Amino acid sequence: GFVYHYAFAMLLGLTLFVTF
Amino acid sequence: NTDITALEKAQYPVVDRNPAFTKVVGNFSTLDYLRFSTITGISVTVGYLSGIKPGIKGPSMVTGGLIGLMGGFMYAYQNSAGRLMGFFPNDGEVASYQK
Amino acid sequence: SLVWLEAMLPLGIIGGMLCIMGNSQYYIHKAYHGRPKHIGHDEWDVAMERRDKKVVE
Amino acid sequence: DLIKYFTFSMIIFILGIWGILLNRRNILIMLMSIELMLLAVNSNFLVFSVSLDDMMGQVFALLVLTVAAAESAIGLAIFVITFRV
Amino acid sequence: MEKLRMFVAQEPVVAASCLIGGVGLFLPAVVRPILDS
Amino acid sequence: MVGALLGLGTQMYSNALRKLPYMRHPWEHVVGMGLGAVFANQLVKWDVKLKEDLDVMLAKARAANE
Amino acid sequence: ILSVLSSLALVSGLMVVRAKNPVHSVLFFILVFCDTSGLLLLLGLDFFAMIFLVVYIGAIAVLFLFVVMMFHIQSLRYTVYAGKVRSWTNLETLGNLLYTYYFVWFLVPSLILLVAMIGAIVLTMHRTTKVKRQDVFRRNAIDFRRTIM
Amino acid sequence: AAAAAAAAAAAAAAAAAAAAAAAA
Amino acid sequence: MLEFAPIFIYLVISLLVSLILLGVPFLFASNSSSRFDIRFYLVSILFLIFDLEVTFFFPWAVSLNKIDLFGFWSMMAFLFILTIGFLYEWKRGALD
Amino acid sequence: VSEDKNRNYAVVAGVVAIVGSIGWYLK
Amino acid sequence: TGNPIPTSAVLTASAKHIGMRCMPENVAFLKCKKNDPNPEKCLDKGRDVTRCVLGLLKDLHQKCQKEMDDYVGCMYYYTNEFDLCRKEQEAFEKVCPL
Amino acid sequence: AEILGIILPLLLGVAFLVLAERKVMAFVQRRKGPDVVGSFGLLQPLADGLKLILKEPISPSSANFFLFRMAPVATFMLSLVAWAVVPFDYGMVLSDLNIGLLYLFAISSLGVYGIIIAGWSSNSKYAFLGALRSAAQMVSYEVSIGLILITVLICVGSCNLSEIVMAQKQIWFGIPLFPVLVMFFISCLAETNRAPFDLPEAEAELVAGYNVEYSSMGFALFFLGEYANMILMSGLCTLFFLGGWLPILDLPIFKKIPGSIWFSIKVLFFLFLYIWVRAAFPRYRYDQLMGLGWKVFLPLSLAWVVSVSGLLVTFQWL
Amino acid sequence: LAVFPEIFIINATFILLIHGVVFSTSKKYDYPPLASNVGWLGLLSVLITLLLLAAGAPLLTIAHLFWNNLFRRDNFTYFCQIFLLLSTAGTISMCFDFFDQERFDAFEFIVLILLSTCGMLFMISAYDLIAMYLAIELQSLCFYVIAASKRKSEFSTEAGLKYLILGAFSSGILLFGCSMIYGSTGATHFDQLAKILTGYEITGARSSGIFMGILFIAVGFLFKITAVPFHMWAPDIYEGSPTPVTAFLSIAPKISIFANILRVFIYGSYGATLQQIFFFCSIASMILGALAAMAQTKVKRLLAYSSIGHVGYICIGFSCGTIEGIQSLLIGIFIYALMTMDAFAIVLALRQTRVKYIADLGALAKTNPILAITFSITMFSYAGIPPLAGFCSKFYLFFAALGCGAYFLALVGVVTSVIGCFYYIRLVKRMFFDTPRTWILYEPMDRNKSLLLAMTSFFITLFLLYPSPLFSVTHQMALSL
Ligand SMILES: CCCCCCCCCCCCCCCCCC(=O)OC[C@H](COP(=O)([O-])OCC(O)COP(=O)([O-])OC[C@@H](COC(=O)CCCCCCCCCCCCCCCCC)OC(=O)CCCCCCCCCCCCCCCCC)OC(=O)CCCCCCCCCCCCCCCCC
Ligand SMILES: CCCCC/C=C\C/C=C\C/C=C\C/C=C/CCCC(=O)O[C@H](COC(=O)CCCCCCCCCCCCCCCCC)COP(=O)(O)O[C@@H]1[C@H](O)[C@H](O)[C@@H](O)[C@H](O)[C@H]1O
Repeated sequence: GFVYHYAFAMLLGLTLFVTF
Repeated sequence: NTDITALEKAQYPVVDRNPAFTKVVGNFSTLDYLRFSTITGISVTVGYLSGIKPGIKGPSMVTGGLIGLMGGFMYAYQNSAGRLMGFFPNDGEVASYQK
Repeated sequence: SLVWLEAMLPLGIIGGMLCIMGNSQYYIHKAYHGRPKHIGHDEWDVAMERRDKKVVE
Repeated sequence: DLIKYFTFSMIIFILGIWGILLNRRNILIMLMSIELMLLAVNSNFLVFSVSLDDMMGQVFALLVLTVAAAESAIGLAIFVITFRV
Repeated sequence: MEKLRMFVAQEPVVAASCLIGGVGLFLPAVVRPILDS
Repeated sequence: MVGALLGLGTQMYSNALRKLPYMRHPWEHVVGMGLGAVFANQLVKWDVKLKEDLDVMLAKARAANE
Repeated sequence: ILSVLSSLALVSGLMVVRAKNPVHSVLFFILVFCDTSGLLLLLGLDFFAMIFLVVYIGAIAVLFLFVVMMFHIQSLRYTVYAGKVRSWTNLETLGNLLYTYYFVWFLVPSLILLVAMIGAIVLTMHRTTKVKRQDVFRRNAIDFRRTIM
Repeated sequence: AAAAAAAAAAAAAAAAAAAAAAAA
Repeated sequence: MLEFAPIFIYLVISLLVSLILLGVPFLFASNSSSRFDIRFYLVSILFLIFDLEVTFFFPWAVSLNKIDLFGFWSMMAFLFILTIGFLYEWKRGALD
Repeated sequence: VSEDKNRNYAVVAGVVAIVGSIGWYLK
Repeated sequence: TGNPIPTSAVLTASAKHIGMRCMPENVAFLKCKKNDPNPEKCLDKGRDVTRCVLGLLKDLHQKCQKEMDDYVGCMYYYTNEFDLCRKEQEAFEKVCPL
Repeated sequence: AEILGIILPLLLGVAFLVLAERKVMAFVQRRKGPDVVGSFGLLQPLADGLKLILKEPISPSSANFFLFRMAPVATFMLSLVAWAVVPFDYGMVLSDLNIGLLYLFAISSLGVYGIIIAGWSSNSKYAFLGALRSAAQMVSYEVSIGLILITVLICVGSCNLSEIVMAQKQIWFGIPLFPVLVMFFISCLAETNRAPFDLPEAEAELVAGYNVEYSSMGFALFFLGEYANMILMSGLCTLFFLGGWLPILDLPIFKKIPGSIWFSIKVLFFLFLYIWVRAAFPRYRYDQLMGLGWKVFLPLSLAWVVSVSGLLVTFQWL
Repeated sequence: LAVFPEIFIINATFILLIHGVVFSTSKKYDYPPLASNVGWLGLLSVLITLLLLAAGAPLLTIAHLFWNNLFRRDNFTYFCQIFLLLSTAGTISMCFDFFDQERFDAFEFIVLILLSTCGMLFMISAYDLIAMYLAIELQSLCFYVIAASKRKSEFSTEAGLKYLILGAFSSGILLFGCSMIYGSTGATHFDQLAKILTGYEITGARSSGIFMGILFIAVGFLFKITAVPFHMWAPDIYEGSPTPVTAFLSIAPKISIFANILRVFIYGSYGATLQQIFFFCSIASMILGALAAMAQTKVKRLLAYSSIGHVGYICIGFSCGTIEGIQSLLIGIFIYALMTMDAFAIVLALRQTRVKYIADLGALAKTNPILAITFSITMFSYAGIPPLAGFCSKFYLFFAALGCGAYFLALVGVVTSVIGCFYYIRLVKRMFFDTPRTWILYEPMDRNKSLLLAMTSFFITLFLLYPSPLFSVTHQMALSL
């Protein structure tokens, strides 16, 4: 479930990547 | 560019470095013509015996002979080349010392 | 006989449209830029255009 | 700027491997992510060939193109065979 | 050969492709080494 | 050499695995294995020669005591 | 501004791995390839942009669209004016290598395309030709004419 | 599909009338 | 690349043109007057392969004076392997 | 007192094999 | 065009003459650059090639200055593309410098 | 921008090509074509248009507006954007791409999408399988056009279309590679559908073979697309093989040699050839057609790449 | 020259492919099944190559044109390639029953094995990341195809599909490793990559690009050789696919990928920094092999996990970069390959069964007792029973691990090998001394399996009586690297 709970994880990861 | 310079080369006395085709094949010893002939036979036979079951004895024999020609000829070429070049026993230096 | 000219006329006014396709986008580009278009416009020419607009100050 | 064009490819590859891990159930998304990660390494080769100013990158990128394409061909053909009749 | 003519009649486009293509695999094979002069 | 005995076994062992009895002319083709054993021993000699050559090359390498 | 618009590819790649409707998955697949080709254009690799277009969104995602439609899932530069006198188009400077110097890595993808042909044939012939269209293979002398069932 | 394909080979064109050309 | 900007704007201006061609009929005219055909996967995979091999043809086509008679023969070996694949497909009967 | 083609060729090739190989292990 | 401003057109227009003349300066500059590509180490040879070539331009713009103006008009019109006007190229070369 | 100066005249070209086809293909059949509407039917295209525009829909169905109301837009935008790189005269290409030809190849590879999508959004099994068959045909005569372009590319230096038409100053590639022009034309006939090769375009199976929601705009846009794709694929048989904008070079006193007029004359010849060859030949049935793109125009195209590569490598003509 | 083993097996595959396709699609010959006729000529195109390859031993390095561009042959590549062709010879030989008895008219399975063998011949001699990847994917693509071959039984189709997914994803990881390494080094040739990666010391020197690259290459490889933390489908891959294709993609990719690892990881990058992942993989692979073998029933899946565990026992020879370690790894590949060809030859001898477990494997002590003797010999060999060859493999591997100071690696190896010895002794006892269990009867094996099983059974038992040739071969190969 945490592997599916990583939705916001990977999403906000991409966000904090595009911040730079 | 290209160059025939080899690793582990010239372990035996070279006769003609980088032999031209039509010479390295005109150097076939009666053993090479006997290697190119036994390979073509063992390839025609396995090409006929193989095809008796599906009824293709003739054409499977022909394709086994094609495989044998290609393979045994490239083997006779390997031998006569590693002989002309310094790679193999190369007792055919009399052909150079005489001609 | 010149009977085929009636059927040539639509091919003419479809040929008079490719002439316009070719010359419009030529004389429009010949207007925005004082010179015709350069076909073989490799990077040497963009570099020379840069240094050229930098030479005329 | 090379980092921008690489870490973006790196996280496209991470998306591919992520979809691989999650979608072990559905296979068409599996193949989607396979070609995704074979792009994120292909676009990676192209970016690293422009950066290093080296042509081996683009040669390898072209060969990966015409190898991942055959891989997708055989992949989808295997997938169509898997859904037998 | 009889079967060769039977093949260049029944299938003209794969027997005149292996001959409009021989002239391309044959010119650089022999005609180019001939052009040593 | 011992290759002759081994081949007759390989052929007989083969016959024992297909269920067939221990009989035929392939037991006379085990002489080919006798040729094979002689070649394998010949290749052992040639191989230890080449390995000694590579080993003296290594001894020359690895800082050569420095 | 089109430089940072690789975010489009980035989000469309997140779509394909987080989509249950396969049409959206293949659509954003095509989108990922279109934006990757846009990127490969911004880098000046023009040949690879068109090759991405062709052999991805004219062949491979065509395949994937088929698999969806049928079989639904449910300043300071110093430009050196040398080496610019003869600008080598990307195709020319891939061909100067791939076919003469690294040509075996080009004859091996030849074998990989040949294996792909053989594979698509042996897999998806689907018993529709000589693979099984040879015959039902029923012979008379080997039959007992059903007098004794 | 094993259906008989329409083989576009045949015998050459030879106009075949009936035997009543001259004298019935 | 510099010449890619005209087609970059071409895509958008042709989008506009087609949207106008779409909206023109919409405005006027008011109130009163087979399980599976796998051959489409074989044809598709085969086009994929042949367009890959055309992709390999393109650099060899544009750079053939550079690779004098060796690039040509390497491409002819690649093409003989293509031809062996194509003859295996012709004989097996995928072209139907 | 005859045979069929495509098999006498095979027997001649088998003879060529063993005669040829004899010459090989002989040299 | 105008004073001998070494624009793109006027340079690619006289490149034949910049080839016949000013070849020693060009080959010296190239020998330096192929020796070491640091810009400073032959700033002097750069001045030397630029000096003889600006001189060559001011020469070509004295005799046959109208001919050396129509040809650069070409080379600015068609961007340094030779074949597009061989007439101006000939008329300029024929009148004074061959 | 100046994209208007290449889309509007092309729209007029397609609208007048519907009339040019009806009229030429009628003259062939010993009958005057559209001849009452305009002075010589010259207004007949405007009449067809203004009729299709004023035809009330059969069902509004503006709900499904993102699926197949932009797919004809896509097909048409592709058929129109492949016109950028096509040069009408020296320095009249809108955007001289140094890889121009490969870009045309990619535009075709996207037209495949156009057809497949616009056929899948039509929820008609017969029409969808027809669109898939048409896409497989358009893409099977694309390997043959690919190899034909590899031939005309070997003859030329680069893919730059302005160079491919500049590489023919000595002789058009139609004269030495005439057998290739016949294969490019017979492929451009088959890549597009309008040809002896149009079983998916058999008069009835075409209309019921592209979409279910016509509304007229879809019918016109597909035909405007087919006729622009035709003007394009005839503007390629005249860049590559015929001299793109080159005269015969006799340099007449009567002829001041305009370039775009020569390109126009040649593309008119190939459009007239499209029409003539639609009139005089029966359809190929799509089962002999696909067996002509693989078994006939691929071997005869591969041979040509090896022939024009060989004969140009032996004698250093490259 | 220098490509005469490749030039031939590529021409021979074409001669066979055209010969097979023309006949199978022939009305005159009544559409015959060309399998076992393009075979036979297939496996001879192998032996003639193995004769073209073994003979020209000094000639393989005959040009420079290939050296700094494409691929570098040497004594290691030469000996390991004579082995791949020999192990491809066994694998085609054992299939001859699978072609006739099992209804396969698909000859191109043979020509695909031949193209895969050419891809592997180019893997062994691959000496550039690009060539390594291209040959890897050539062989992997032939194997995806011939593993998804059986279209009637859906069990082989989904197995081949997950094999394609696992292999394409492994190749994606390997290729991202190649990208990171190339992108961070600007050099793909192993001769060039070696000069850069001298004194790289990732754990001491900050180089994250090269580190992630070598890590992804190692992960892709450990996927291909189906090591423990990345096997992830390998049991189902070996079980679902047909038996001979399992015998192919289970022994030959191991040999080839392991030779490729010896190339990139002992010459392209040499450091104790990367072999840590292989040390962990060895530990967990021996663990998983032992335990899962203790757990499995299906003989195909039992051999799958046994092969995973033995691949583990291989990597302990790579877990230390000493010549003794590499030579132990090579000894381990030959004694794992010959033993696996034997086990798969046995599993192919029992065609009559469906997917059936060791219980149905029983009664072999009664029906065909010599085959049961051979099977016990092979399973003992895997276990490492002293008087056999697998013992020599595992023992020299453990001795190299001890001489390399990896005492804990030797410890986990010995405990796992003793667990395996117990399990296989118990299996042999259950098969011999009890458990009749339904007496399924078998059609006899053919001469081809018979000689391979017989010669290999002789090799396993009569190995310690003459280990000099193999030890000399592998030590020469290790020195050459
Ligand atoms: C102390 C006393 C000493 C005395 C002196 C000894 C001197 C030598 C002794 C003999 C040496 C070997 C002789 C030749 C090999 C024999 C092979 C064999 O056993 O065949 C079994 C074979 C079993 O199957 P089959 O009955 O053939 O029916 C086929 C099935 O239907 C098959 O199923 P299918 O219907 O599906 O068909 C598929 C087909 C598929 O077939 C294939 O694919 C076959 C491919 C096999 C590989 C290649 C074989 C041919 C070439 C061999 C190598 C030649 C080079 C040298 C050796 C290299 C290494 C082996 O299967 C076949 O079976 C095909 C034919 C099989 C035979 C192939 C080999 C024979 C032809 C070539 C002869 C080569 C001679 C080698 C000599 C060795 C020593 C130097 O039966 C026969 O062949 C019987 C007739 C032939 C033998 C005649 C009698 C022997 C003659 C010599 C005797 C001299 C010694 C006397 C001793 C006295 C005291 C005991
Ligand atoms: C005084 C007492 C001792 C006297 C001497 C005693 C022993 C001498 C030793 C060896 C003799 C030679 C070979 C040993 C025998 C090998 C197996 C020969 C098998 C044989 O007949 O199939 C020939 C092909 O044949 C060769 O493929 C080629 C086989 C060539 C064999 C030629 C033999 C006769 C010529 C003379 C020898 C020449 C070589 C001389 C020097 C070397 C001698 C060894 C084809 O017949 P076929 O169409 O009916 O096919 C057979 C098929 O072969 C069988 O497998 C099937 O079971 C059967 O139903 C049928 O389909």
